[PDB]
Amino acid sequence: NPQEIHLENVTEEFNMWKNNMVEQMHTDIISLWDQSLKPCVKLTPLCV
Amino acid sequence: ENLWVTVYYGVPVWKDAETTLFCASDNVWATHACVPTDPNPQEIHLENVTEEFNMWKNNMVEQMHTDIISLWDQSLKPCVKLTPLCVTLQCTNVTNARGELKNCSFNMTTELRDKKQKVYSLFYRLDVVQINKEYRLINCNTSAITQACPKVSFEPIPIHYCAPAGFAILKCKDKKFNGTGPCPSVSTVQCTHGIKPVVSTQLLLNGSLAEEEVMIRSENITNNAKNILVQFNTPVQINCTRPNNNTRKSIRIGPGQAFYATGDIIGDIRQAHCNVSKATWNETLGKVVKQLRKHFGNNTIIRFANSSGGDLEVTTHSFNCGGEFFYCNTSGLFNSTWISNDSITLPCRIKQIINMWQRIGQAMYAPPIQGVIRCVSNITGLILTRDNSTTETFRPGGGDMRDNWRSELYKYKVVKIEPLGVAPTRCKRRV
Amino acid sequence: VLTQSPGTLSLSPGETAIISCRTSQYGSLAWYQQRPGQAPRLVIYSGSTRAAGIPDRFSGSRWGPDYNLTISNLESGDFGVYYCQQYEFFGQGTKVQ
Amino acid sequence: QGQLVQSGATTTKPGSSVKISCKTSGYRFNFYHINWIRQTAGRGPEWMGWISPYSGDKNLAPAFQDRVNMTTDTEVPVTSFTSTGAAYMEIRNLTSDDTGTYFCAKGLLRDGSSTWLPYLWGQGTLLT
Amino acid sequence: AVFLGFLGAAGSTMGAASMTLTVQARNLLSGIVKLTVWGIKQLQARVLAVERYLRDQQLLGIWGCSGKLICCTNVPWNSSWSNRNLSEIWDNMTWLQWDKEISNYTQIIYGLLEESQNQQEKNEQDLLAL
Amino acid sequence: AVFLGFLGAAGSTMGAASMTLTVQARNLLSGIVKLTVWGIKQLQARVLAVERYLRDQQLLGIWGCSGKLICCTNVPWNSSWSNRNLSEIWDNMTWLQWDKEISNYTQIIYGLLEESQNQQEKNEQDLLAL
Amino acid sequence: AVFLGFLGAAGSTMGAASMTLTVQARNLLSGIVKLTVWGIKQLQARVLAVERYLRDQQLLGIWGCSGKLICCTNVPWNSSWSNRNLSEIWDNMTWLQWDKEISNYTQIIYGLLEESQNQQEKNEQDLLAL
Ligand SMILES: *[C@@H]1O[C@H](CO)[C@@H](O[C@@H]2O[C@H](CO)[C@@H](O[C@@H]3O[C@H](CO[C@H]4O[C@H](CO)[C@@H](O)[C@H](O[C@H]5O[C@H](CO)[C@@H](O)[C@H](O)[C@@H]5O)[C@@H]4O)[C@@H](O)[C@H](O[C@H]4O[C@H](CO)[C@@H](O)[C@H](O)[C@@H]4O)[C@@H]3O)[C@H](O)[C@H]2NC(C)=O)[C@H](O)[C@H]1NC(C)=O
Ligand SMILES: *[C@@H]1O[C@H](CO)[C@@H](O[C@@H]2O[C@H](CO)[C@@H](O[C@@H]3O[C@H](CO[C@H]4O[C@H](CO)[C@@H](O)[C@H](O)[C@@H]4O)[C@@H](O)[C@H](O[C@H]4O[C@H](CO)[C@@H](O)[C@H](O)[C@@H]4O)[C@@H]3O)[C@H](O)[C@H]2NC(C)=O)[C@H](O)[C@H]1NC(C)=O
Ligand SMILES: *[C@@H]1O[C@H](CO)[C@@H](O[C@@H]2O[C@H](CO)[C@@H](O[C@@H]3O[C@H](CO[C@H]4O[C@H](CO)[C@@H](O)[C@H](O)[C@@H]4O)[C@@H](O)[C@H](O)[C@@H]3O)[C@H](O)[C@H]2NC(C)=O)[C@H](O)[C@H]1NC(C)=O
Ligand SMILES: *[C@@H]1O[C@H](CO)[C@@H](O[C@@H]2O[C@H](CO)[C@@H](O)[C@H](O)[C@H]2NC(C)=O)[C@H](O)[C@H]1NC(C)=O
Ligand SMILES: *[C@@H]1O[C@H](CO)[C@@H](O[C@@H]2O[C@H](CO)[C@@H](O)[C@H](O)[C@H]2NC(C)=O)[C@H](O)[C@H]1NC(C)=O
Ligand SMILES: *[C@@H]1O[C@H](CO)[C@@H](O[C@@H]2O[C@H](CO)[C@@H](O)[C@H](O)[C@H]2NC(C)=O)[C@H](O)[C@H]1NC(C)=O
Ligand SMILES: *[C@@H]1O[C@H](CO)[C@@H](O[C@@H]2O[C@H](CO)[C@@H](O)[C@H](O)[C@H]2NC(C)=O)[C@H](O)[C@H]1NC(C)=O
Ligand SMILES: *[C@@H]1O[C@H](CO)[C@@H](O[C@@H]2O[C@H](CO)[C@@H](O)[C@H](O)[C@H]2NC(C)=O)[C@H](O)[C@H]1NC(C)=O
Ligand SMILES: *[C@@H]1O[C@H](CO)[C@@H](O[C@@H]2O[C@H](CO)[C@@H](O)[C@H](O)[C@H]2NC(C)=O)[C@H](O)[C@H]1NC(C)=O
Ligand SMILES: *[C@@H]1O[C@H](CO)[C@@H](O)[C@H](O)[C@H]1NC(C)=O
Ligand SMILES: *[C@@H]1O[C@H](CO)[C@@H](O)[C@H](O)[C@H]1NC(C)=O
Ligand SMILES: *[C@@H]1O[C@H](CO)[C@@H](O)[C@H](O)[C@H]1NC(C)=O
Ligand SMILES: *[C@@H]1O[C@H](CO)[C@@H](O)[C@H](O)[C@H]1NC(C)=O
Ligand SMILES: *[C@@H]1O[C@H](CO)[C@@H](O)[C@H](O)[C@H]1NC(C)=O
Ligand SMILES: *[C@@H]1O[C@H](CO)[C@@H](O)[C@H](O)[C@H]1NC(C)=O
Ligand SMILES: *[C@@H]1O[C@H](CO)[C@@H](O)[C@H](O)[C@H]1NC(C)=O
Ligand SMILES: *[C@@H]1O[C@H](CO)[C@@H](O)[C@H](O)[C@H]1NC(C)=O
Ligand SMILES: *[C@@H]1O[C@H](CO)[C@@H](O)[C@H](O)[C@H]1NC(C)=O
Repeated sequence: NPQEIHLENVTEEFNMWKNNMVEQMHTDIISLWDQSLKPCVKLTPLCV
Repeated sequence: ENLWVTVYYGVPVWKDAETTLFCASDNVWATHACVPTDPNPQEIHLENVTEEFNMWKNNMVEQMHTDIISLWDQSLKPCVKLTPLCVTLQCTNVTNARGELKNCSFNMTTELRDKKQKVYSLFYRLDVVQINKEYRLINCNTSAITQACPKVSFEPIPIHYCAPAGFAILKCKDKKFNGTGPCPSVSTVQCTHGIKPVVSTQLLLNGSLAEEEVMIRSENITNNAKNILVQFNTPVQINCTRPNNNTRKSIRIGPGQAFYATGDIIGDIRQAHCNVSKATWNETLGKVVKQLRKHFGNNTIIRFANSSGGDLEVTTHSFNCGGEFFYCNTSGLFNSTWISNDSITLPCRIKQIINMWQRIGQAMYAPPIQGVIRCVSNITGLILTRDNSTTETFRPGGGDMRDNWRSELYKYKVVKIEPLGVAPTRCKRRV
Repeated sequence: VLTQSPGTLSLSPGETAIISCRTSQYGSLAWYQQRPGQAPRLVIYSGSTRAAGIPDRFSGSRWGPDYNLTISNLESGDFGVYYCQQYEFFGQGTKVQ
Repeated sequence: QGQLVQSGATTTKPGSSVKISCKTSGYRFNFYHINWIRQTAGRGPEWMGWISPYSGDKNLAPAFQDRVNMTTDTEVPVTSFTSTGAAYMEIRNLTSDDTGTYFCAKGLLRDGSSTWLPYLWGQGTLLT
Repeated sequence: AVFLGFLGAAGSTMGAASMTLTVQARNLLSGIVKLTVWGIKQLQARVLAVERYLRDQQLLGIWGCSGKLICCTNVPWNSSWSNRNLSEIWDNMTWLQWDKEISNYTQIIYGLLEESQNQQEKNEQDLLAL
Repeated sequence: AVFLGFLGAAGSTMGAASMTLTVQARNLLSGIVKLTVWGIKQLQARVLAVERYLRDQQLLGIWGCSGKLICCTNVPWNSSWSNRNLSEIWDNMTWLQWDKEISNYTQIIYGLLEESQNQQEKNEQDLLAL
Repeated sequence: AVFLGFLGAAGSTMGAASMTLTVQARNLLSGIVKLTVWGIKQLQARVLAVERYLRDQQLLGIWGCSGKLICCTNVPWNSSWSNRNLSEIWDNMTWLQWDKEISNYTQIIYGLLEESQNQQEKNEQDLLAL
């Protein structure tokens, strides 16, 4: 049940370029990439 | 009479306790990760308050000493491991005439697992040992070795220790307060002052001076097996330098593994050393022998000598200068028998393979600092050790490391607040 | 700085051996027992505290700079030389036999 | 809940001055006033004056304001609530009329309407 | 009044320190301002702060003192706890000296306050049953 | 009384179990006594303890029952919730049997208690506006 | 009434938004429903939730408003804070417009409410001393 409440009579100032959710997510994907490759095989002997 | 109990919430009463203190800042110590120090450091004076302190039972020094050790191991995790460097070294003397730092070459791995390379580097003799000329790194038959990341800072940053909510730190504004006893003038702080975690030995460096007169501590001064902590009131200036102009060579030893070696010495080859003002050190050694008579007698002789033996980290003044670990012979500083323009120069050595603290398990390779090294510091403290009648000799010591932070955390003490007080008064509730 | 007396104590299994030891400084004085051939054995430490495995016959008392050690009942094994100790100094000994 | 030992029974002659001490123990010396009372042979008891070991403030009777020298040191704290202080006493124009037993006295409370009332007395010092 | 500050009256009389309670009532919880050393150690300290605080609020709630800085109750003062006069307490010894003398009986009092509250809302439960 | 202990009256009547509430009011938060297995798992349990506790205090606060162990309100007992007599409840079934019969309507009652409190401080807001 | 929802009256008058307080009083703490990315980041958010909430309950407690949604006090309205009429506030500007005009003086008011409570239980302390 995704609750969405309408804020009647409300005006808010936005700015997608100062937005921090994109700065946090962009690090939450980078921190997810490094987190998922830790137990995976290192191909260091392939450098031959 | 008509006295019933009444509950009071928020009363000034505390108890001795030890909790997990957190750090605040304004490098290896990761001071960027501490909470930003508040620009307004609130200090509240506890009038009419007397509290019993003891810098030797103090737990902030036991917690910090582990918070630095846990910071050292935490910072060397992503740094390159110099395990392939444990290979047979072919060393010669660096051309001169004493043959100290060597010139070693070895078959080293490359980025390709099937190619080798004959690269060379300079190593101080303190980092190598022979086989039967052939050498090898000193740590190979003991432990692995991790090279320090050349992007972390070896610089002591003012670290502030703070107590959590519900707890408190008790200061002690007594300007002649020896370590133990009851501090008559007590105040409370949310955080300690800027603690600089300067790893030192024998001579405490860049510490906090003492007001009024120079006091000495030690828990029981008559127990010879207790390190005496003397704390100067005026700073004796000490200058140190490694005059050699060094070079750093990056050696690719794998996919992303780059060992930084000492290429060659540009220009002159000289000797690393330190300087102190003999006049300032003579009057300061006079200030220390002053307070030493108040514990041993107004007629007894006080003798100063150098170390009596042990490891390299204790027999010499060991510290950090620009990023390299000196080991300064302090025999020229402790050589005076006291009774009733100048410049003293100490011969210092340099090591790159150190274990630090004293742990047996891991050694660190400090990559060489490029350029000429010189640092200016104040020595503010001293860690002495006396040796059967009425003449007491004193020698420098540096057995335990936590005596360093203890020389800065003697003014503090952790207490927990219990704001629940029950007291009687002629008061009852209705029906 | 340690004066231990007496130097010899001739007693029989059943008596009480009391050995004193005057000290100039004040500290945590202790006592030791050395049977012939064996190594010394800690008896009393910190003045009056009894060591582990020591019978309750052994007891120590203190009054000022004078420290005393008394055995409530001597046996054939309690016969030896006793030493007092403060810091690193020891007494000359008191061989009971 | 502590003692307030004084000096001995020093006997001098008129015109001179006599020093009387009062060494405290077993209580916070800076938390209670130190009163001085005497009982001479010629009158009964007479209140001389008190002094605050904390505020350093003095208040003495007009019959002794131009004679009494009254000072205190600073306590040597033993524990959080125990200390060891000292209170001194001296007179100026001495006569045989001031012959009597003198004692110090620790104040009653730390607040209220009886903060200085002589509660814990000394032992006594015989004058000339 | 004089803004002595946080714990400013720790060495003052219990009557003077009892009039400045909202000063130590604020800084008992302070406030607001991710994997490293202090990071895990800070979160461990932030949790302990609210636990010790809620214990003192939970204890105050089950005594009927929830919201009170000075709270009067029904439990009479047992002379075995402290047979001292009212003037030799509030105008003499400090709250630090008081806690040492009551450290023994402080657990018995905490139980007397709990049932004194349960046998008060239970009485009021019958008082409103009509 | 008999100190039955924590949850001692779980099988007893609702009238007997209602007189021993401060027993389960203490041990709902217990108390006080760094990276390993149980270390992270202990801190996860210490946080969950105060969250479930503050929810029951937040719900009690918005009902006007903040600080009460037994709290009387304005919402009348709807017969659709439980058309049982007062004697066949408090001197018969236990609190465990009661929660199963009210498990359905327990959400409607929680909303009736909230507005019954907001339309009480709002009435008192006008009651003190003069 | 109309169930506008959470923050439904953020653009409505302060008189209309003041009658729907228990709506934002529930969802301020939400509720209940181990080492990875979001795992550590979720626990960091769960702790911050109860800290900001207890600060608003601690502040309400030391004001005598513990348990109140609308709380009347003793501090008189200083004209320097806002010299506006009562009708041009509660039937005009919103709670968002109100907080911007009071953002300055909001710290002075928080101190006036604290001592106004301590000098009320202290007066009542003497009121029950007989
Ligand atoms: C730390 O601990 C110390 C020691 O306990 C505390 O000092 C004591 O404080 C209490 C209460 O504050 C004092 O009791 C009061 O005594 C006054 C008497 O003072 C009057 O007379 C003095 C001599 O004539 C005079 O010096 C005073 O004048 C001012 O100037 C001095 C200059 O030094 C200044 O320092 C003073 O502060 C004065 O402001 C003054 O005229 C007495 O008047 C009081 O009675 C009034 O108040 C009580 C309630 O408190 C009331 O019941 C009475 O009816 C009356 O209205 C009160 O008895 C005590 O004398 C202090 N000294 C001791 C005990 O040795 C100190 O306060 C603590 N500080 C902290 C921060 O904890
Ligand atoms: C630690 O030890 C290492 C050895 O492992 C030293 O490194 C060597 O240093 C020597 C100098 O001391 C180097 O030798 C010099 O090499 C120069 C390079 O020229 C080479 O390549 C050209 C092709 O372009 C060839 O034609 C030439 O023959 C060389 O093979 C030479 O130009 C130098 O010549 C100098 O000496 C001769 C003979 O005396 C003179 O006639 C010349 O005019 C000139 O002055 C010289 O031969 C050697 O290359 C280095 N080896 C490596 C691998 O780098 C370190 O210096 C040493 N470090 C310290 C601190 O001691
Ligand atoms: C005791 O405290 C001393 C001062 O607090 C420490 O001295 C510091 O030592 C470090 C490293 O040894 C120095 O850092 C160096 O910085 C210089 C460049 O600095 C110069 O240029 C800047 C301009 O950016 C200018 O602001 C400076 O004043 C200098 O003129 C470089 O060579 C390196 O990058 C190196 O990092 C500090 O500069 C120096 N501080 C001072 C005040 O001299 C000393 O190391 C401490 N001792 C111990 C044992 O920790
Ligand atoms: C570097 O120089 C030193 C000093 O001359 C050399 O030390 C000599 O080592 C030999 C070993 O074969 C000894 O027999 C000599 O007695 C040593 N001399 C001194 C003065 O101690 C050292 O061998 C040199 N190292 C290299 C690699 O050449
Ligand atoms: C070494 O010497 C002195 C120690 O007192 C420090 O220089 C003084 O520092 C104080 C405090 O900041 C200043 O008020 C003085 O003005 C300074 N004196 C001069 C001549 O500048 C110096 O910072 C110390 N260095 C350390 C401790 O690293
Ligand atoms: C130490 O040696 C380095 C080089 O080994 C010197 O760096 C040179 O500095 C000059 C400026 O005077 C530059 O023009 C050169 O390009 C630099 N050389 C390199 C290789 O970078 C440095 O000056 C020397 N310093 C001292 C004190 O001897
Ligand atoms: C340590 O080094 C410092 C800095 O070089 C020396 O301070 C200088 O002293 C000279 C002589 O008095 C002055 O002319 C300079 O102005 C000082 N430098 C600064 C930056 O103030 C200090 O004398 C040296 N001390 C020792 C013992 O070698
Ligand atoms: C530190 O310096 C002192 C002298 O300043 C060195 O003392 C030498 O000791 C050896 C014996 O160990 C003697 O044979 C020398 O005559 C001494 N030299 C002097 C000048 O007295 C000491 O060896 C140095 N420390 C180290 C580790 O080398
Ligand atoms: C060294 O430790 C001893 C033992 O704790 C201290 O001896 C005590 O000293 C105090 C102060 O004079 C006396 O009241 C005790 O009776 C002593 N106890 C014993 C067992 O001797 C000694 O004071 C300490 N050294 C110094 C210099 O204070
Ligand atoms: C490298 O290996 C070769 C193998 O033939 C050997 O001759 C040479 O001495 C090695 N290099 C060093 C520096 O030992
Ligand atoms: C510190 O001072 C106290 C009393 O002033 C004294 O008992 C103690 O022995 C002193 N500390 C040392 C190490 O002498
Ligand atoms: C200490 O001094 C003596 C005498 O000069 C010397 O023999 C010894 O080597 C010195 N030790 C150190 C570690 O400097
Ligand atoms: C005081 O406490 C004791 C137990 O410590 C109890 O037996 C006694 O009945 C109590 N008396 C009063 C008057 O509360
Ligand atoms: C509290 O109990 C201990 C038990 O050892 C006792 O020594 C102490 O005197 C008691 N407290 C009081 C105030 O009697
Ligand atoms: C009882 O609840 C029902 C909804 O379940 C409602 O329609 C009815 O009005 C309620 N009656 C009373 C008397 O509360
Ligand atoms: C609650 O609702 C369920 C829906 O399946 C129903 O079976 C049950 O009987 C209801 N409870 C009561 C007490 O009627
Ligand atoms: C209003 O506030 C000011 C400080 O901003 C203060 O000086 C003044 O006394 C206050 N007046 C009233 C009536 O509250
Ligand atoms: C609050 O203070 C700021 C300070 O820059 C000021 O500009 C602003 O006008 C003040 N607020 C009000 C409502 O006056």
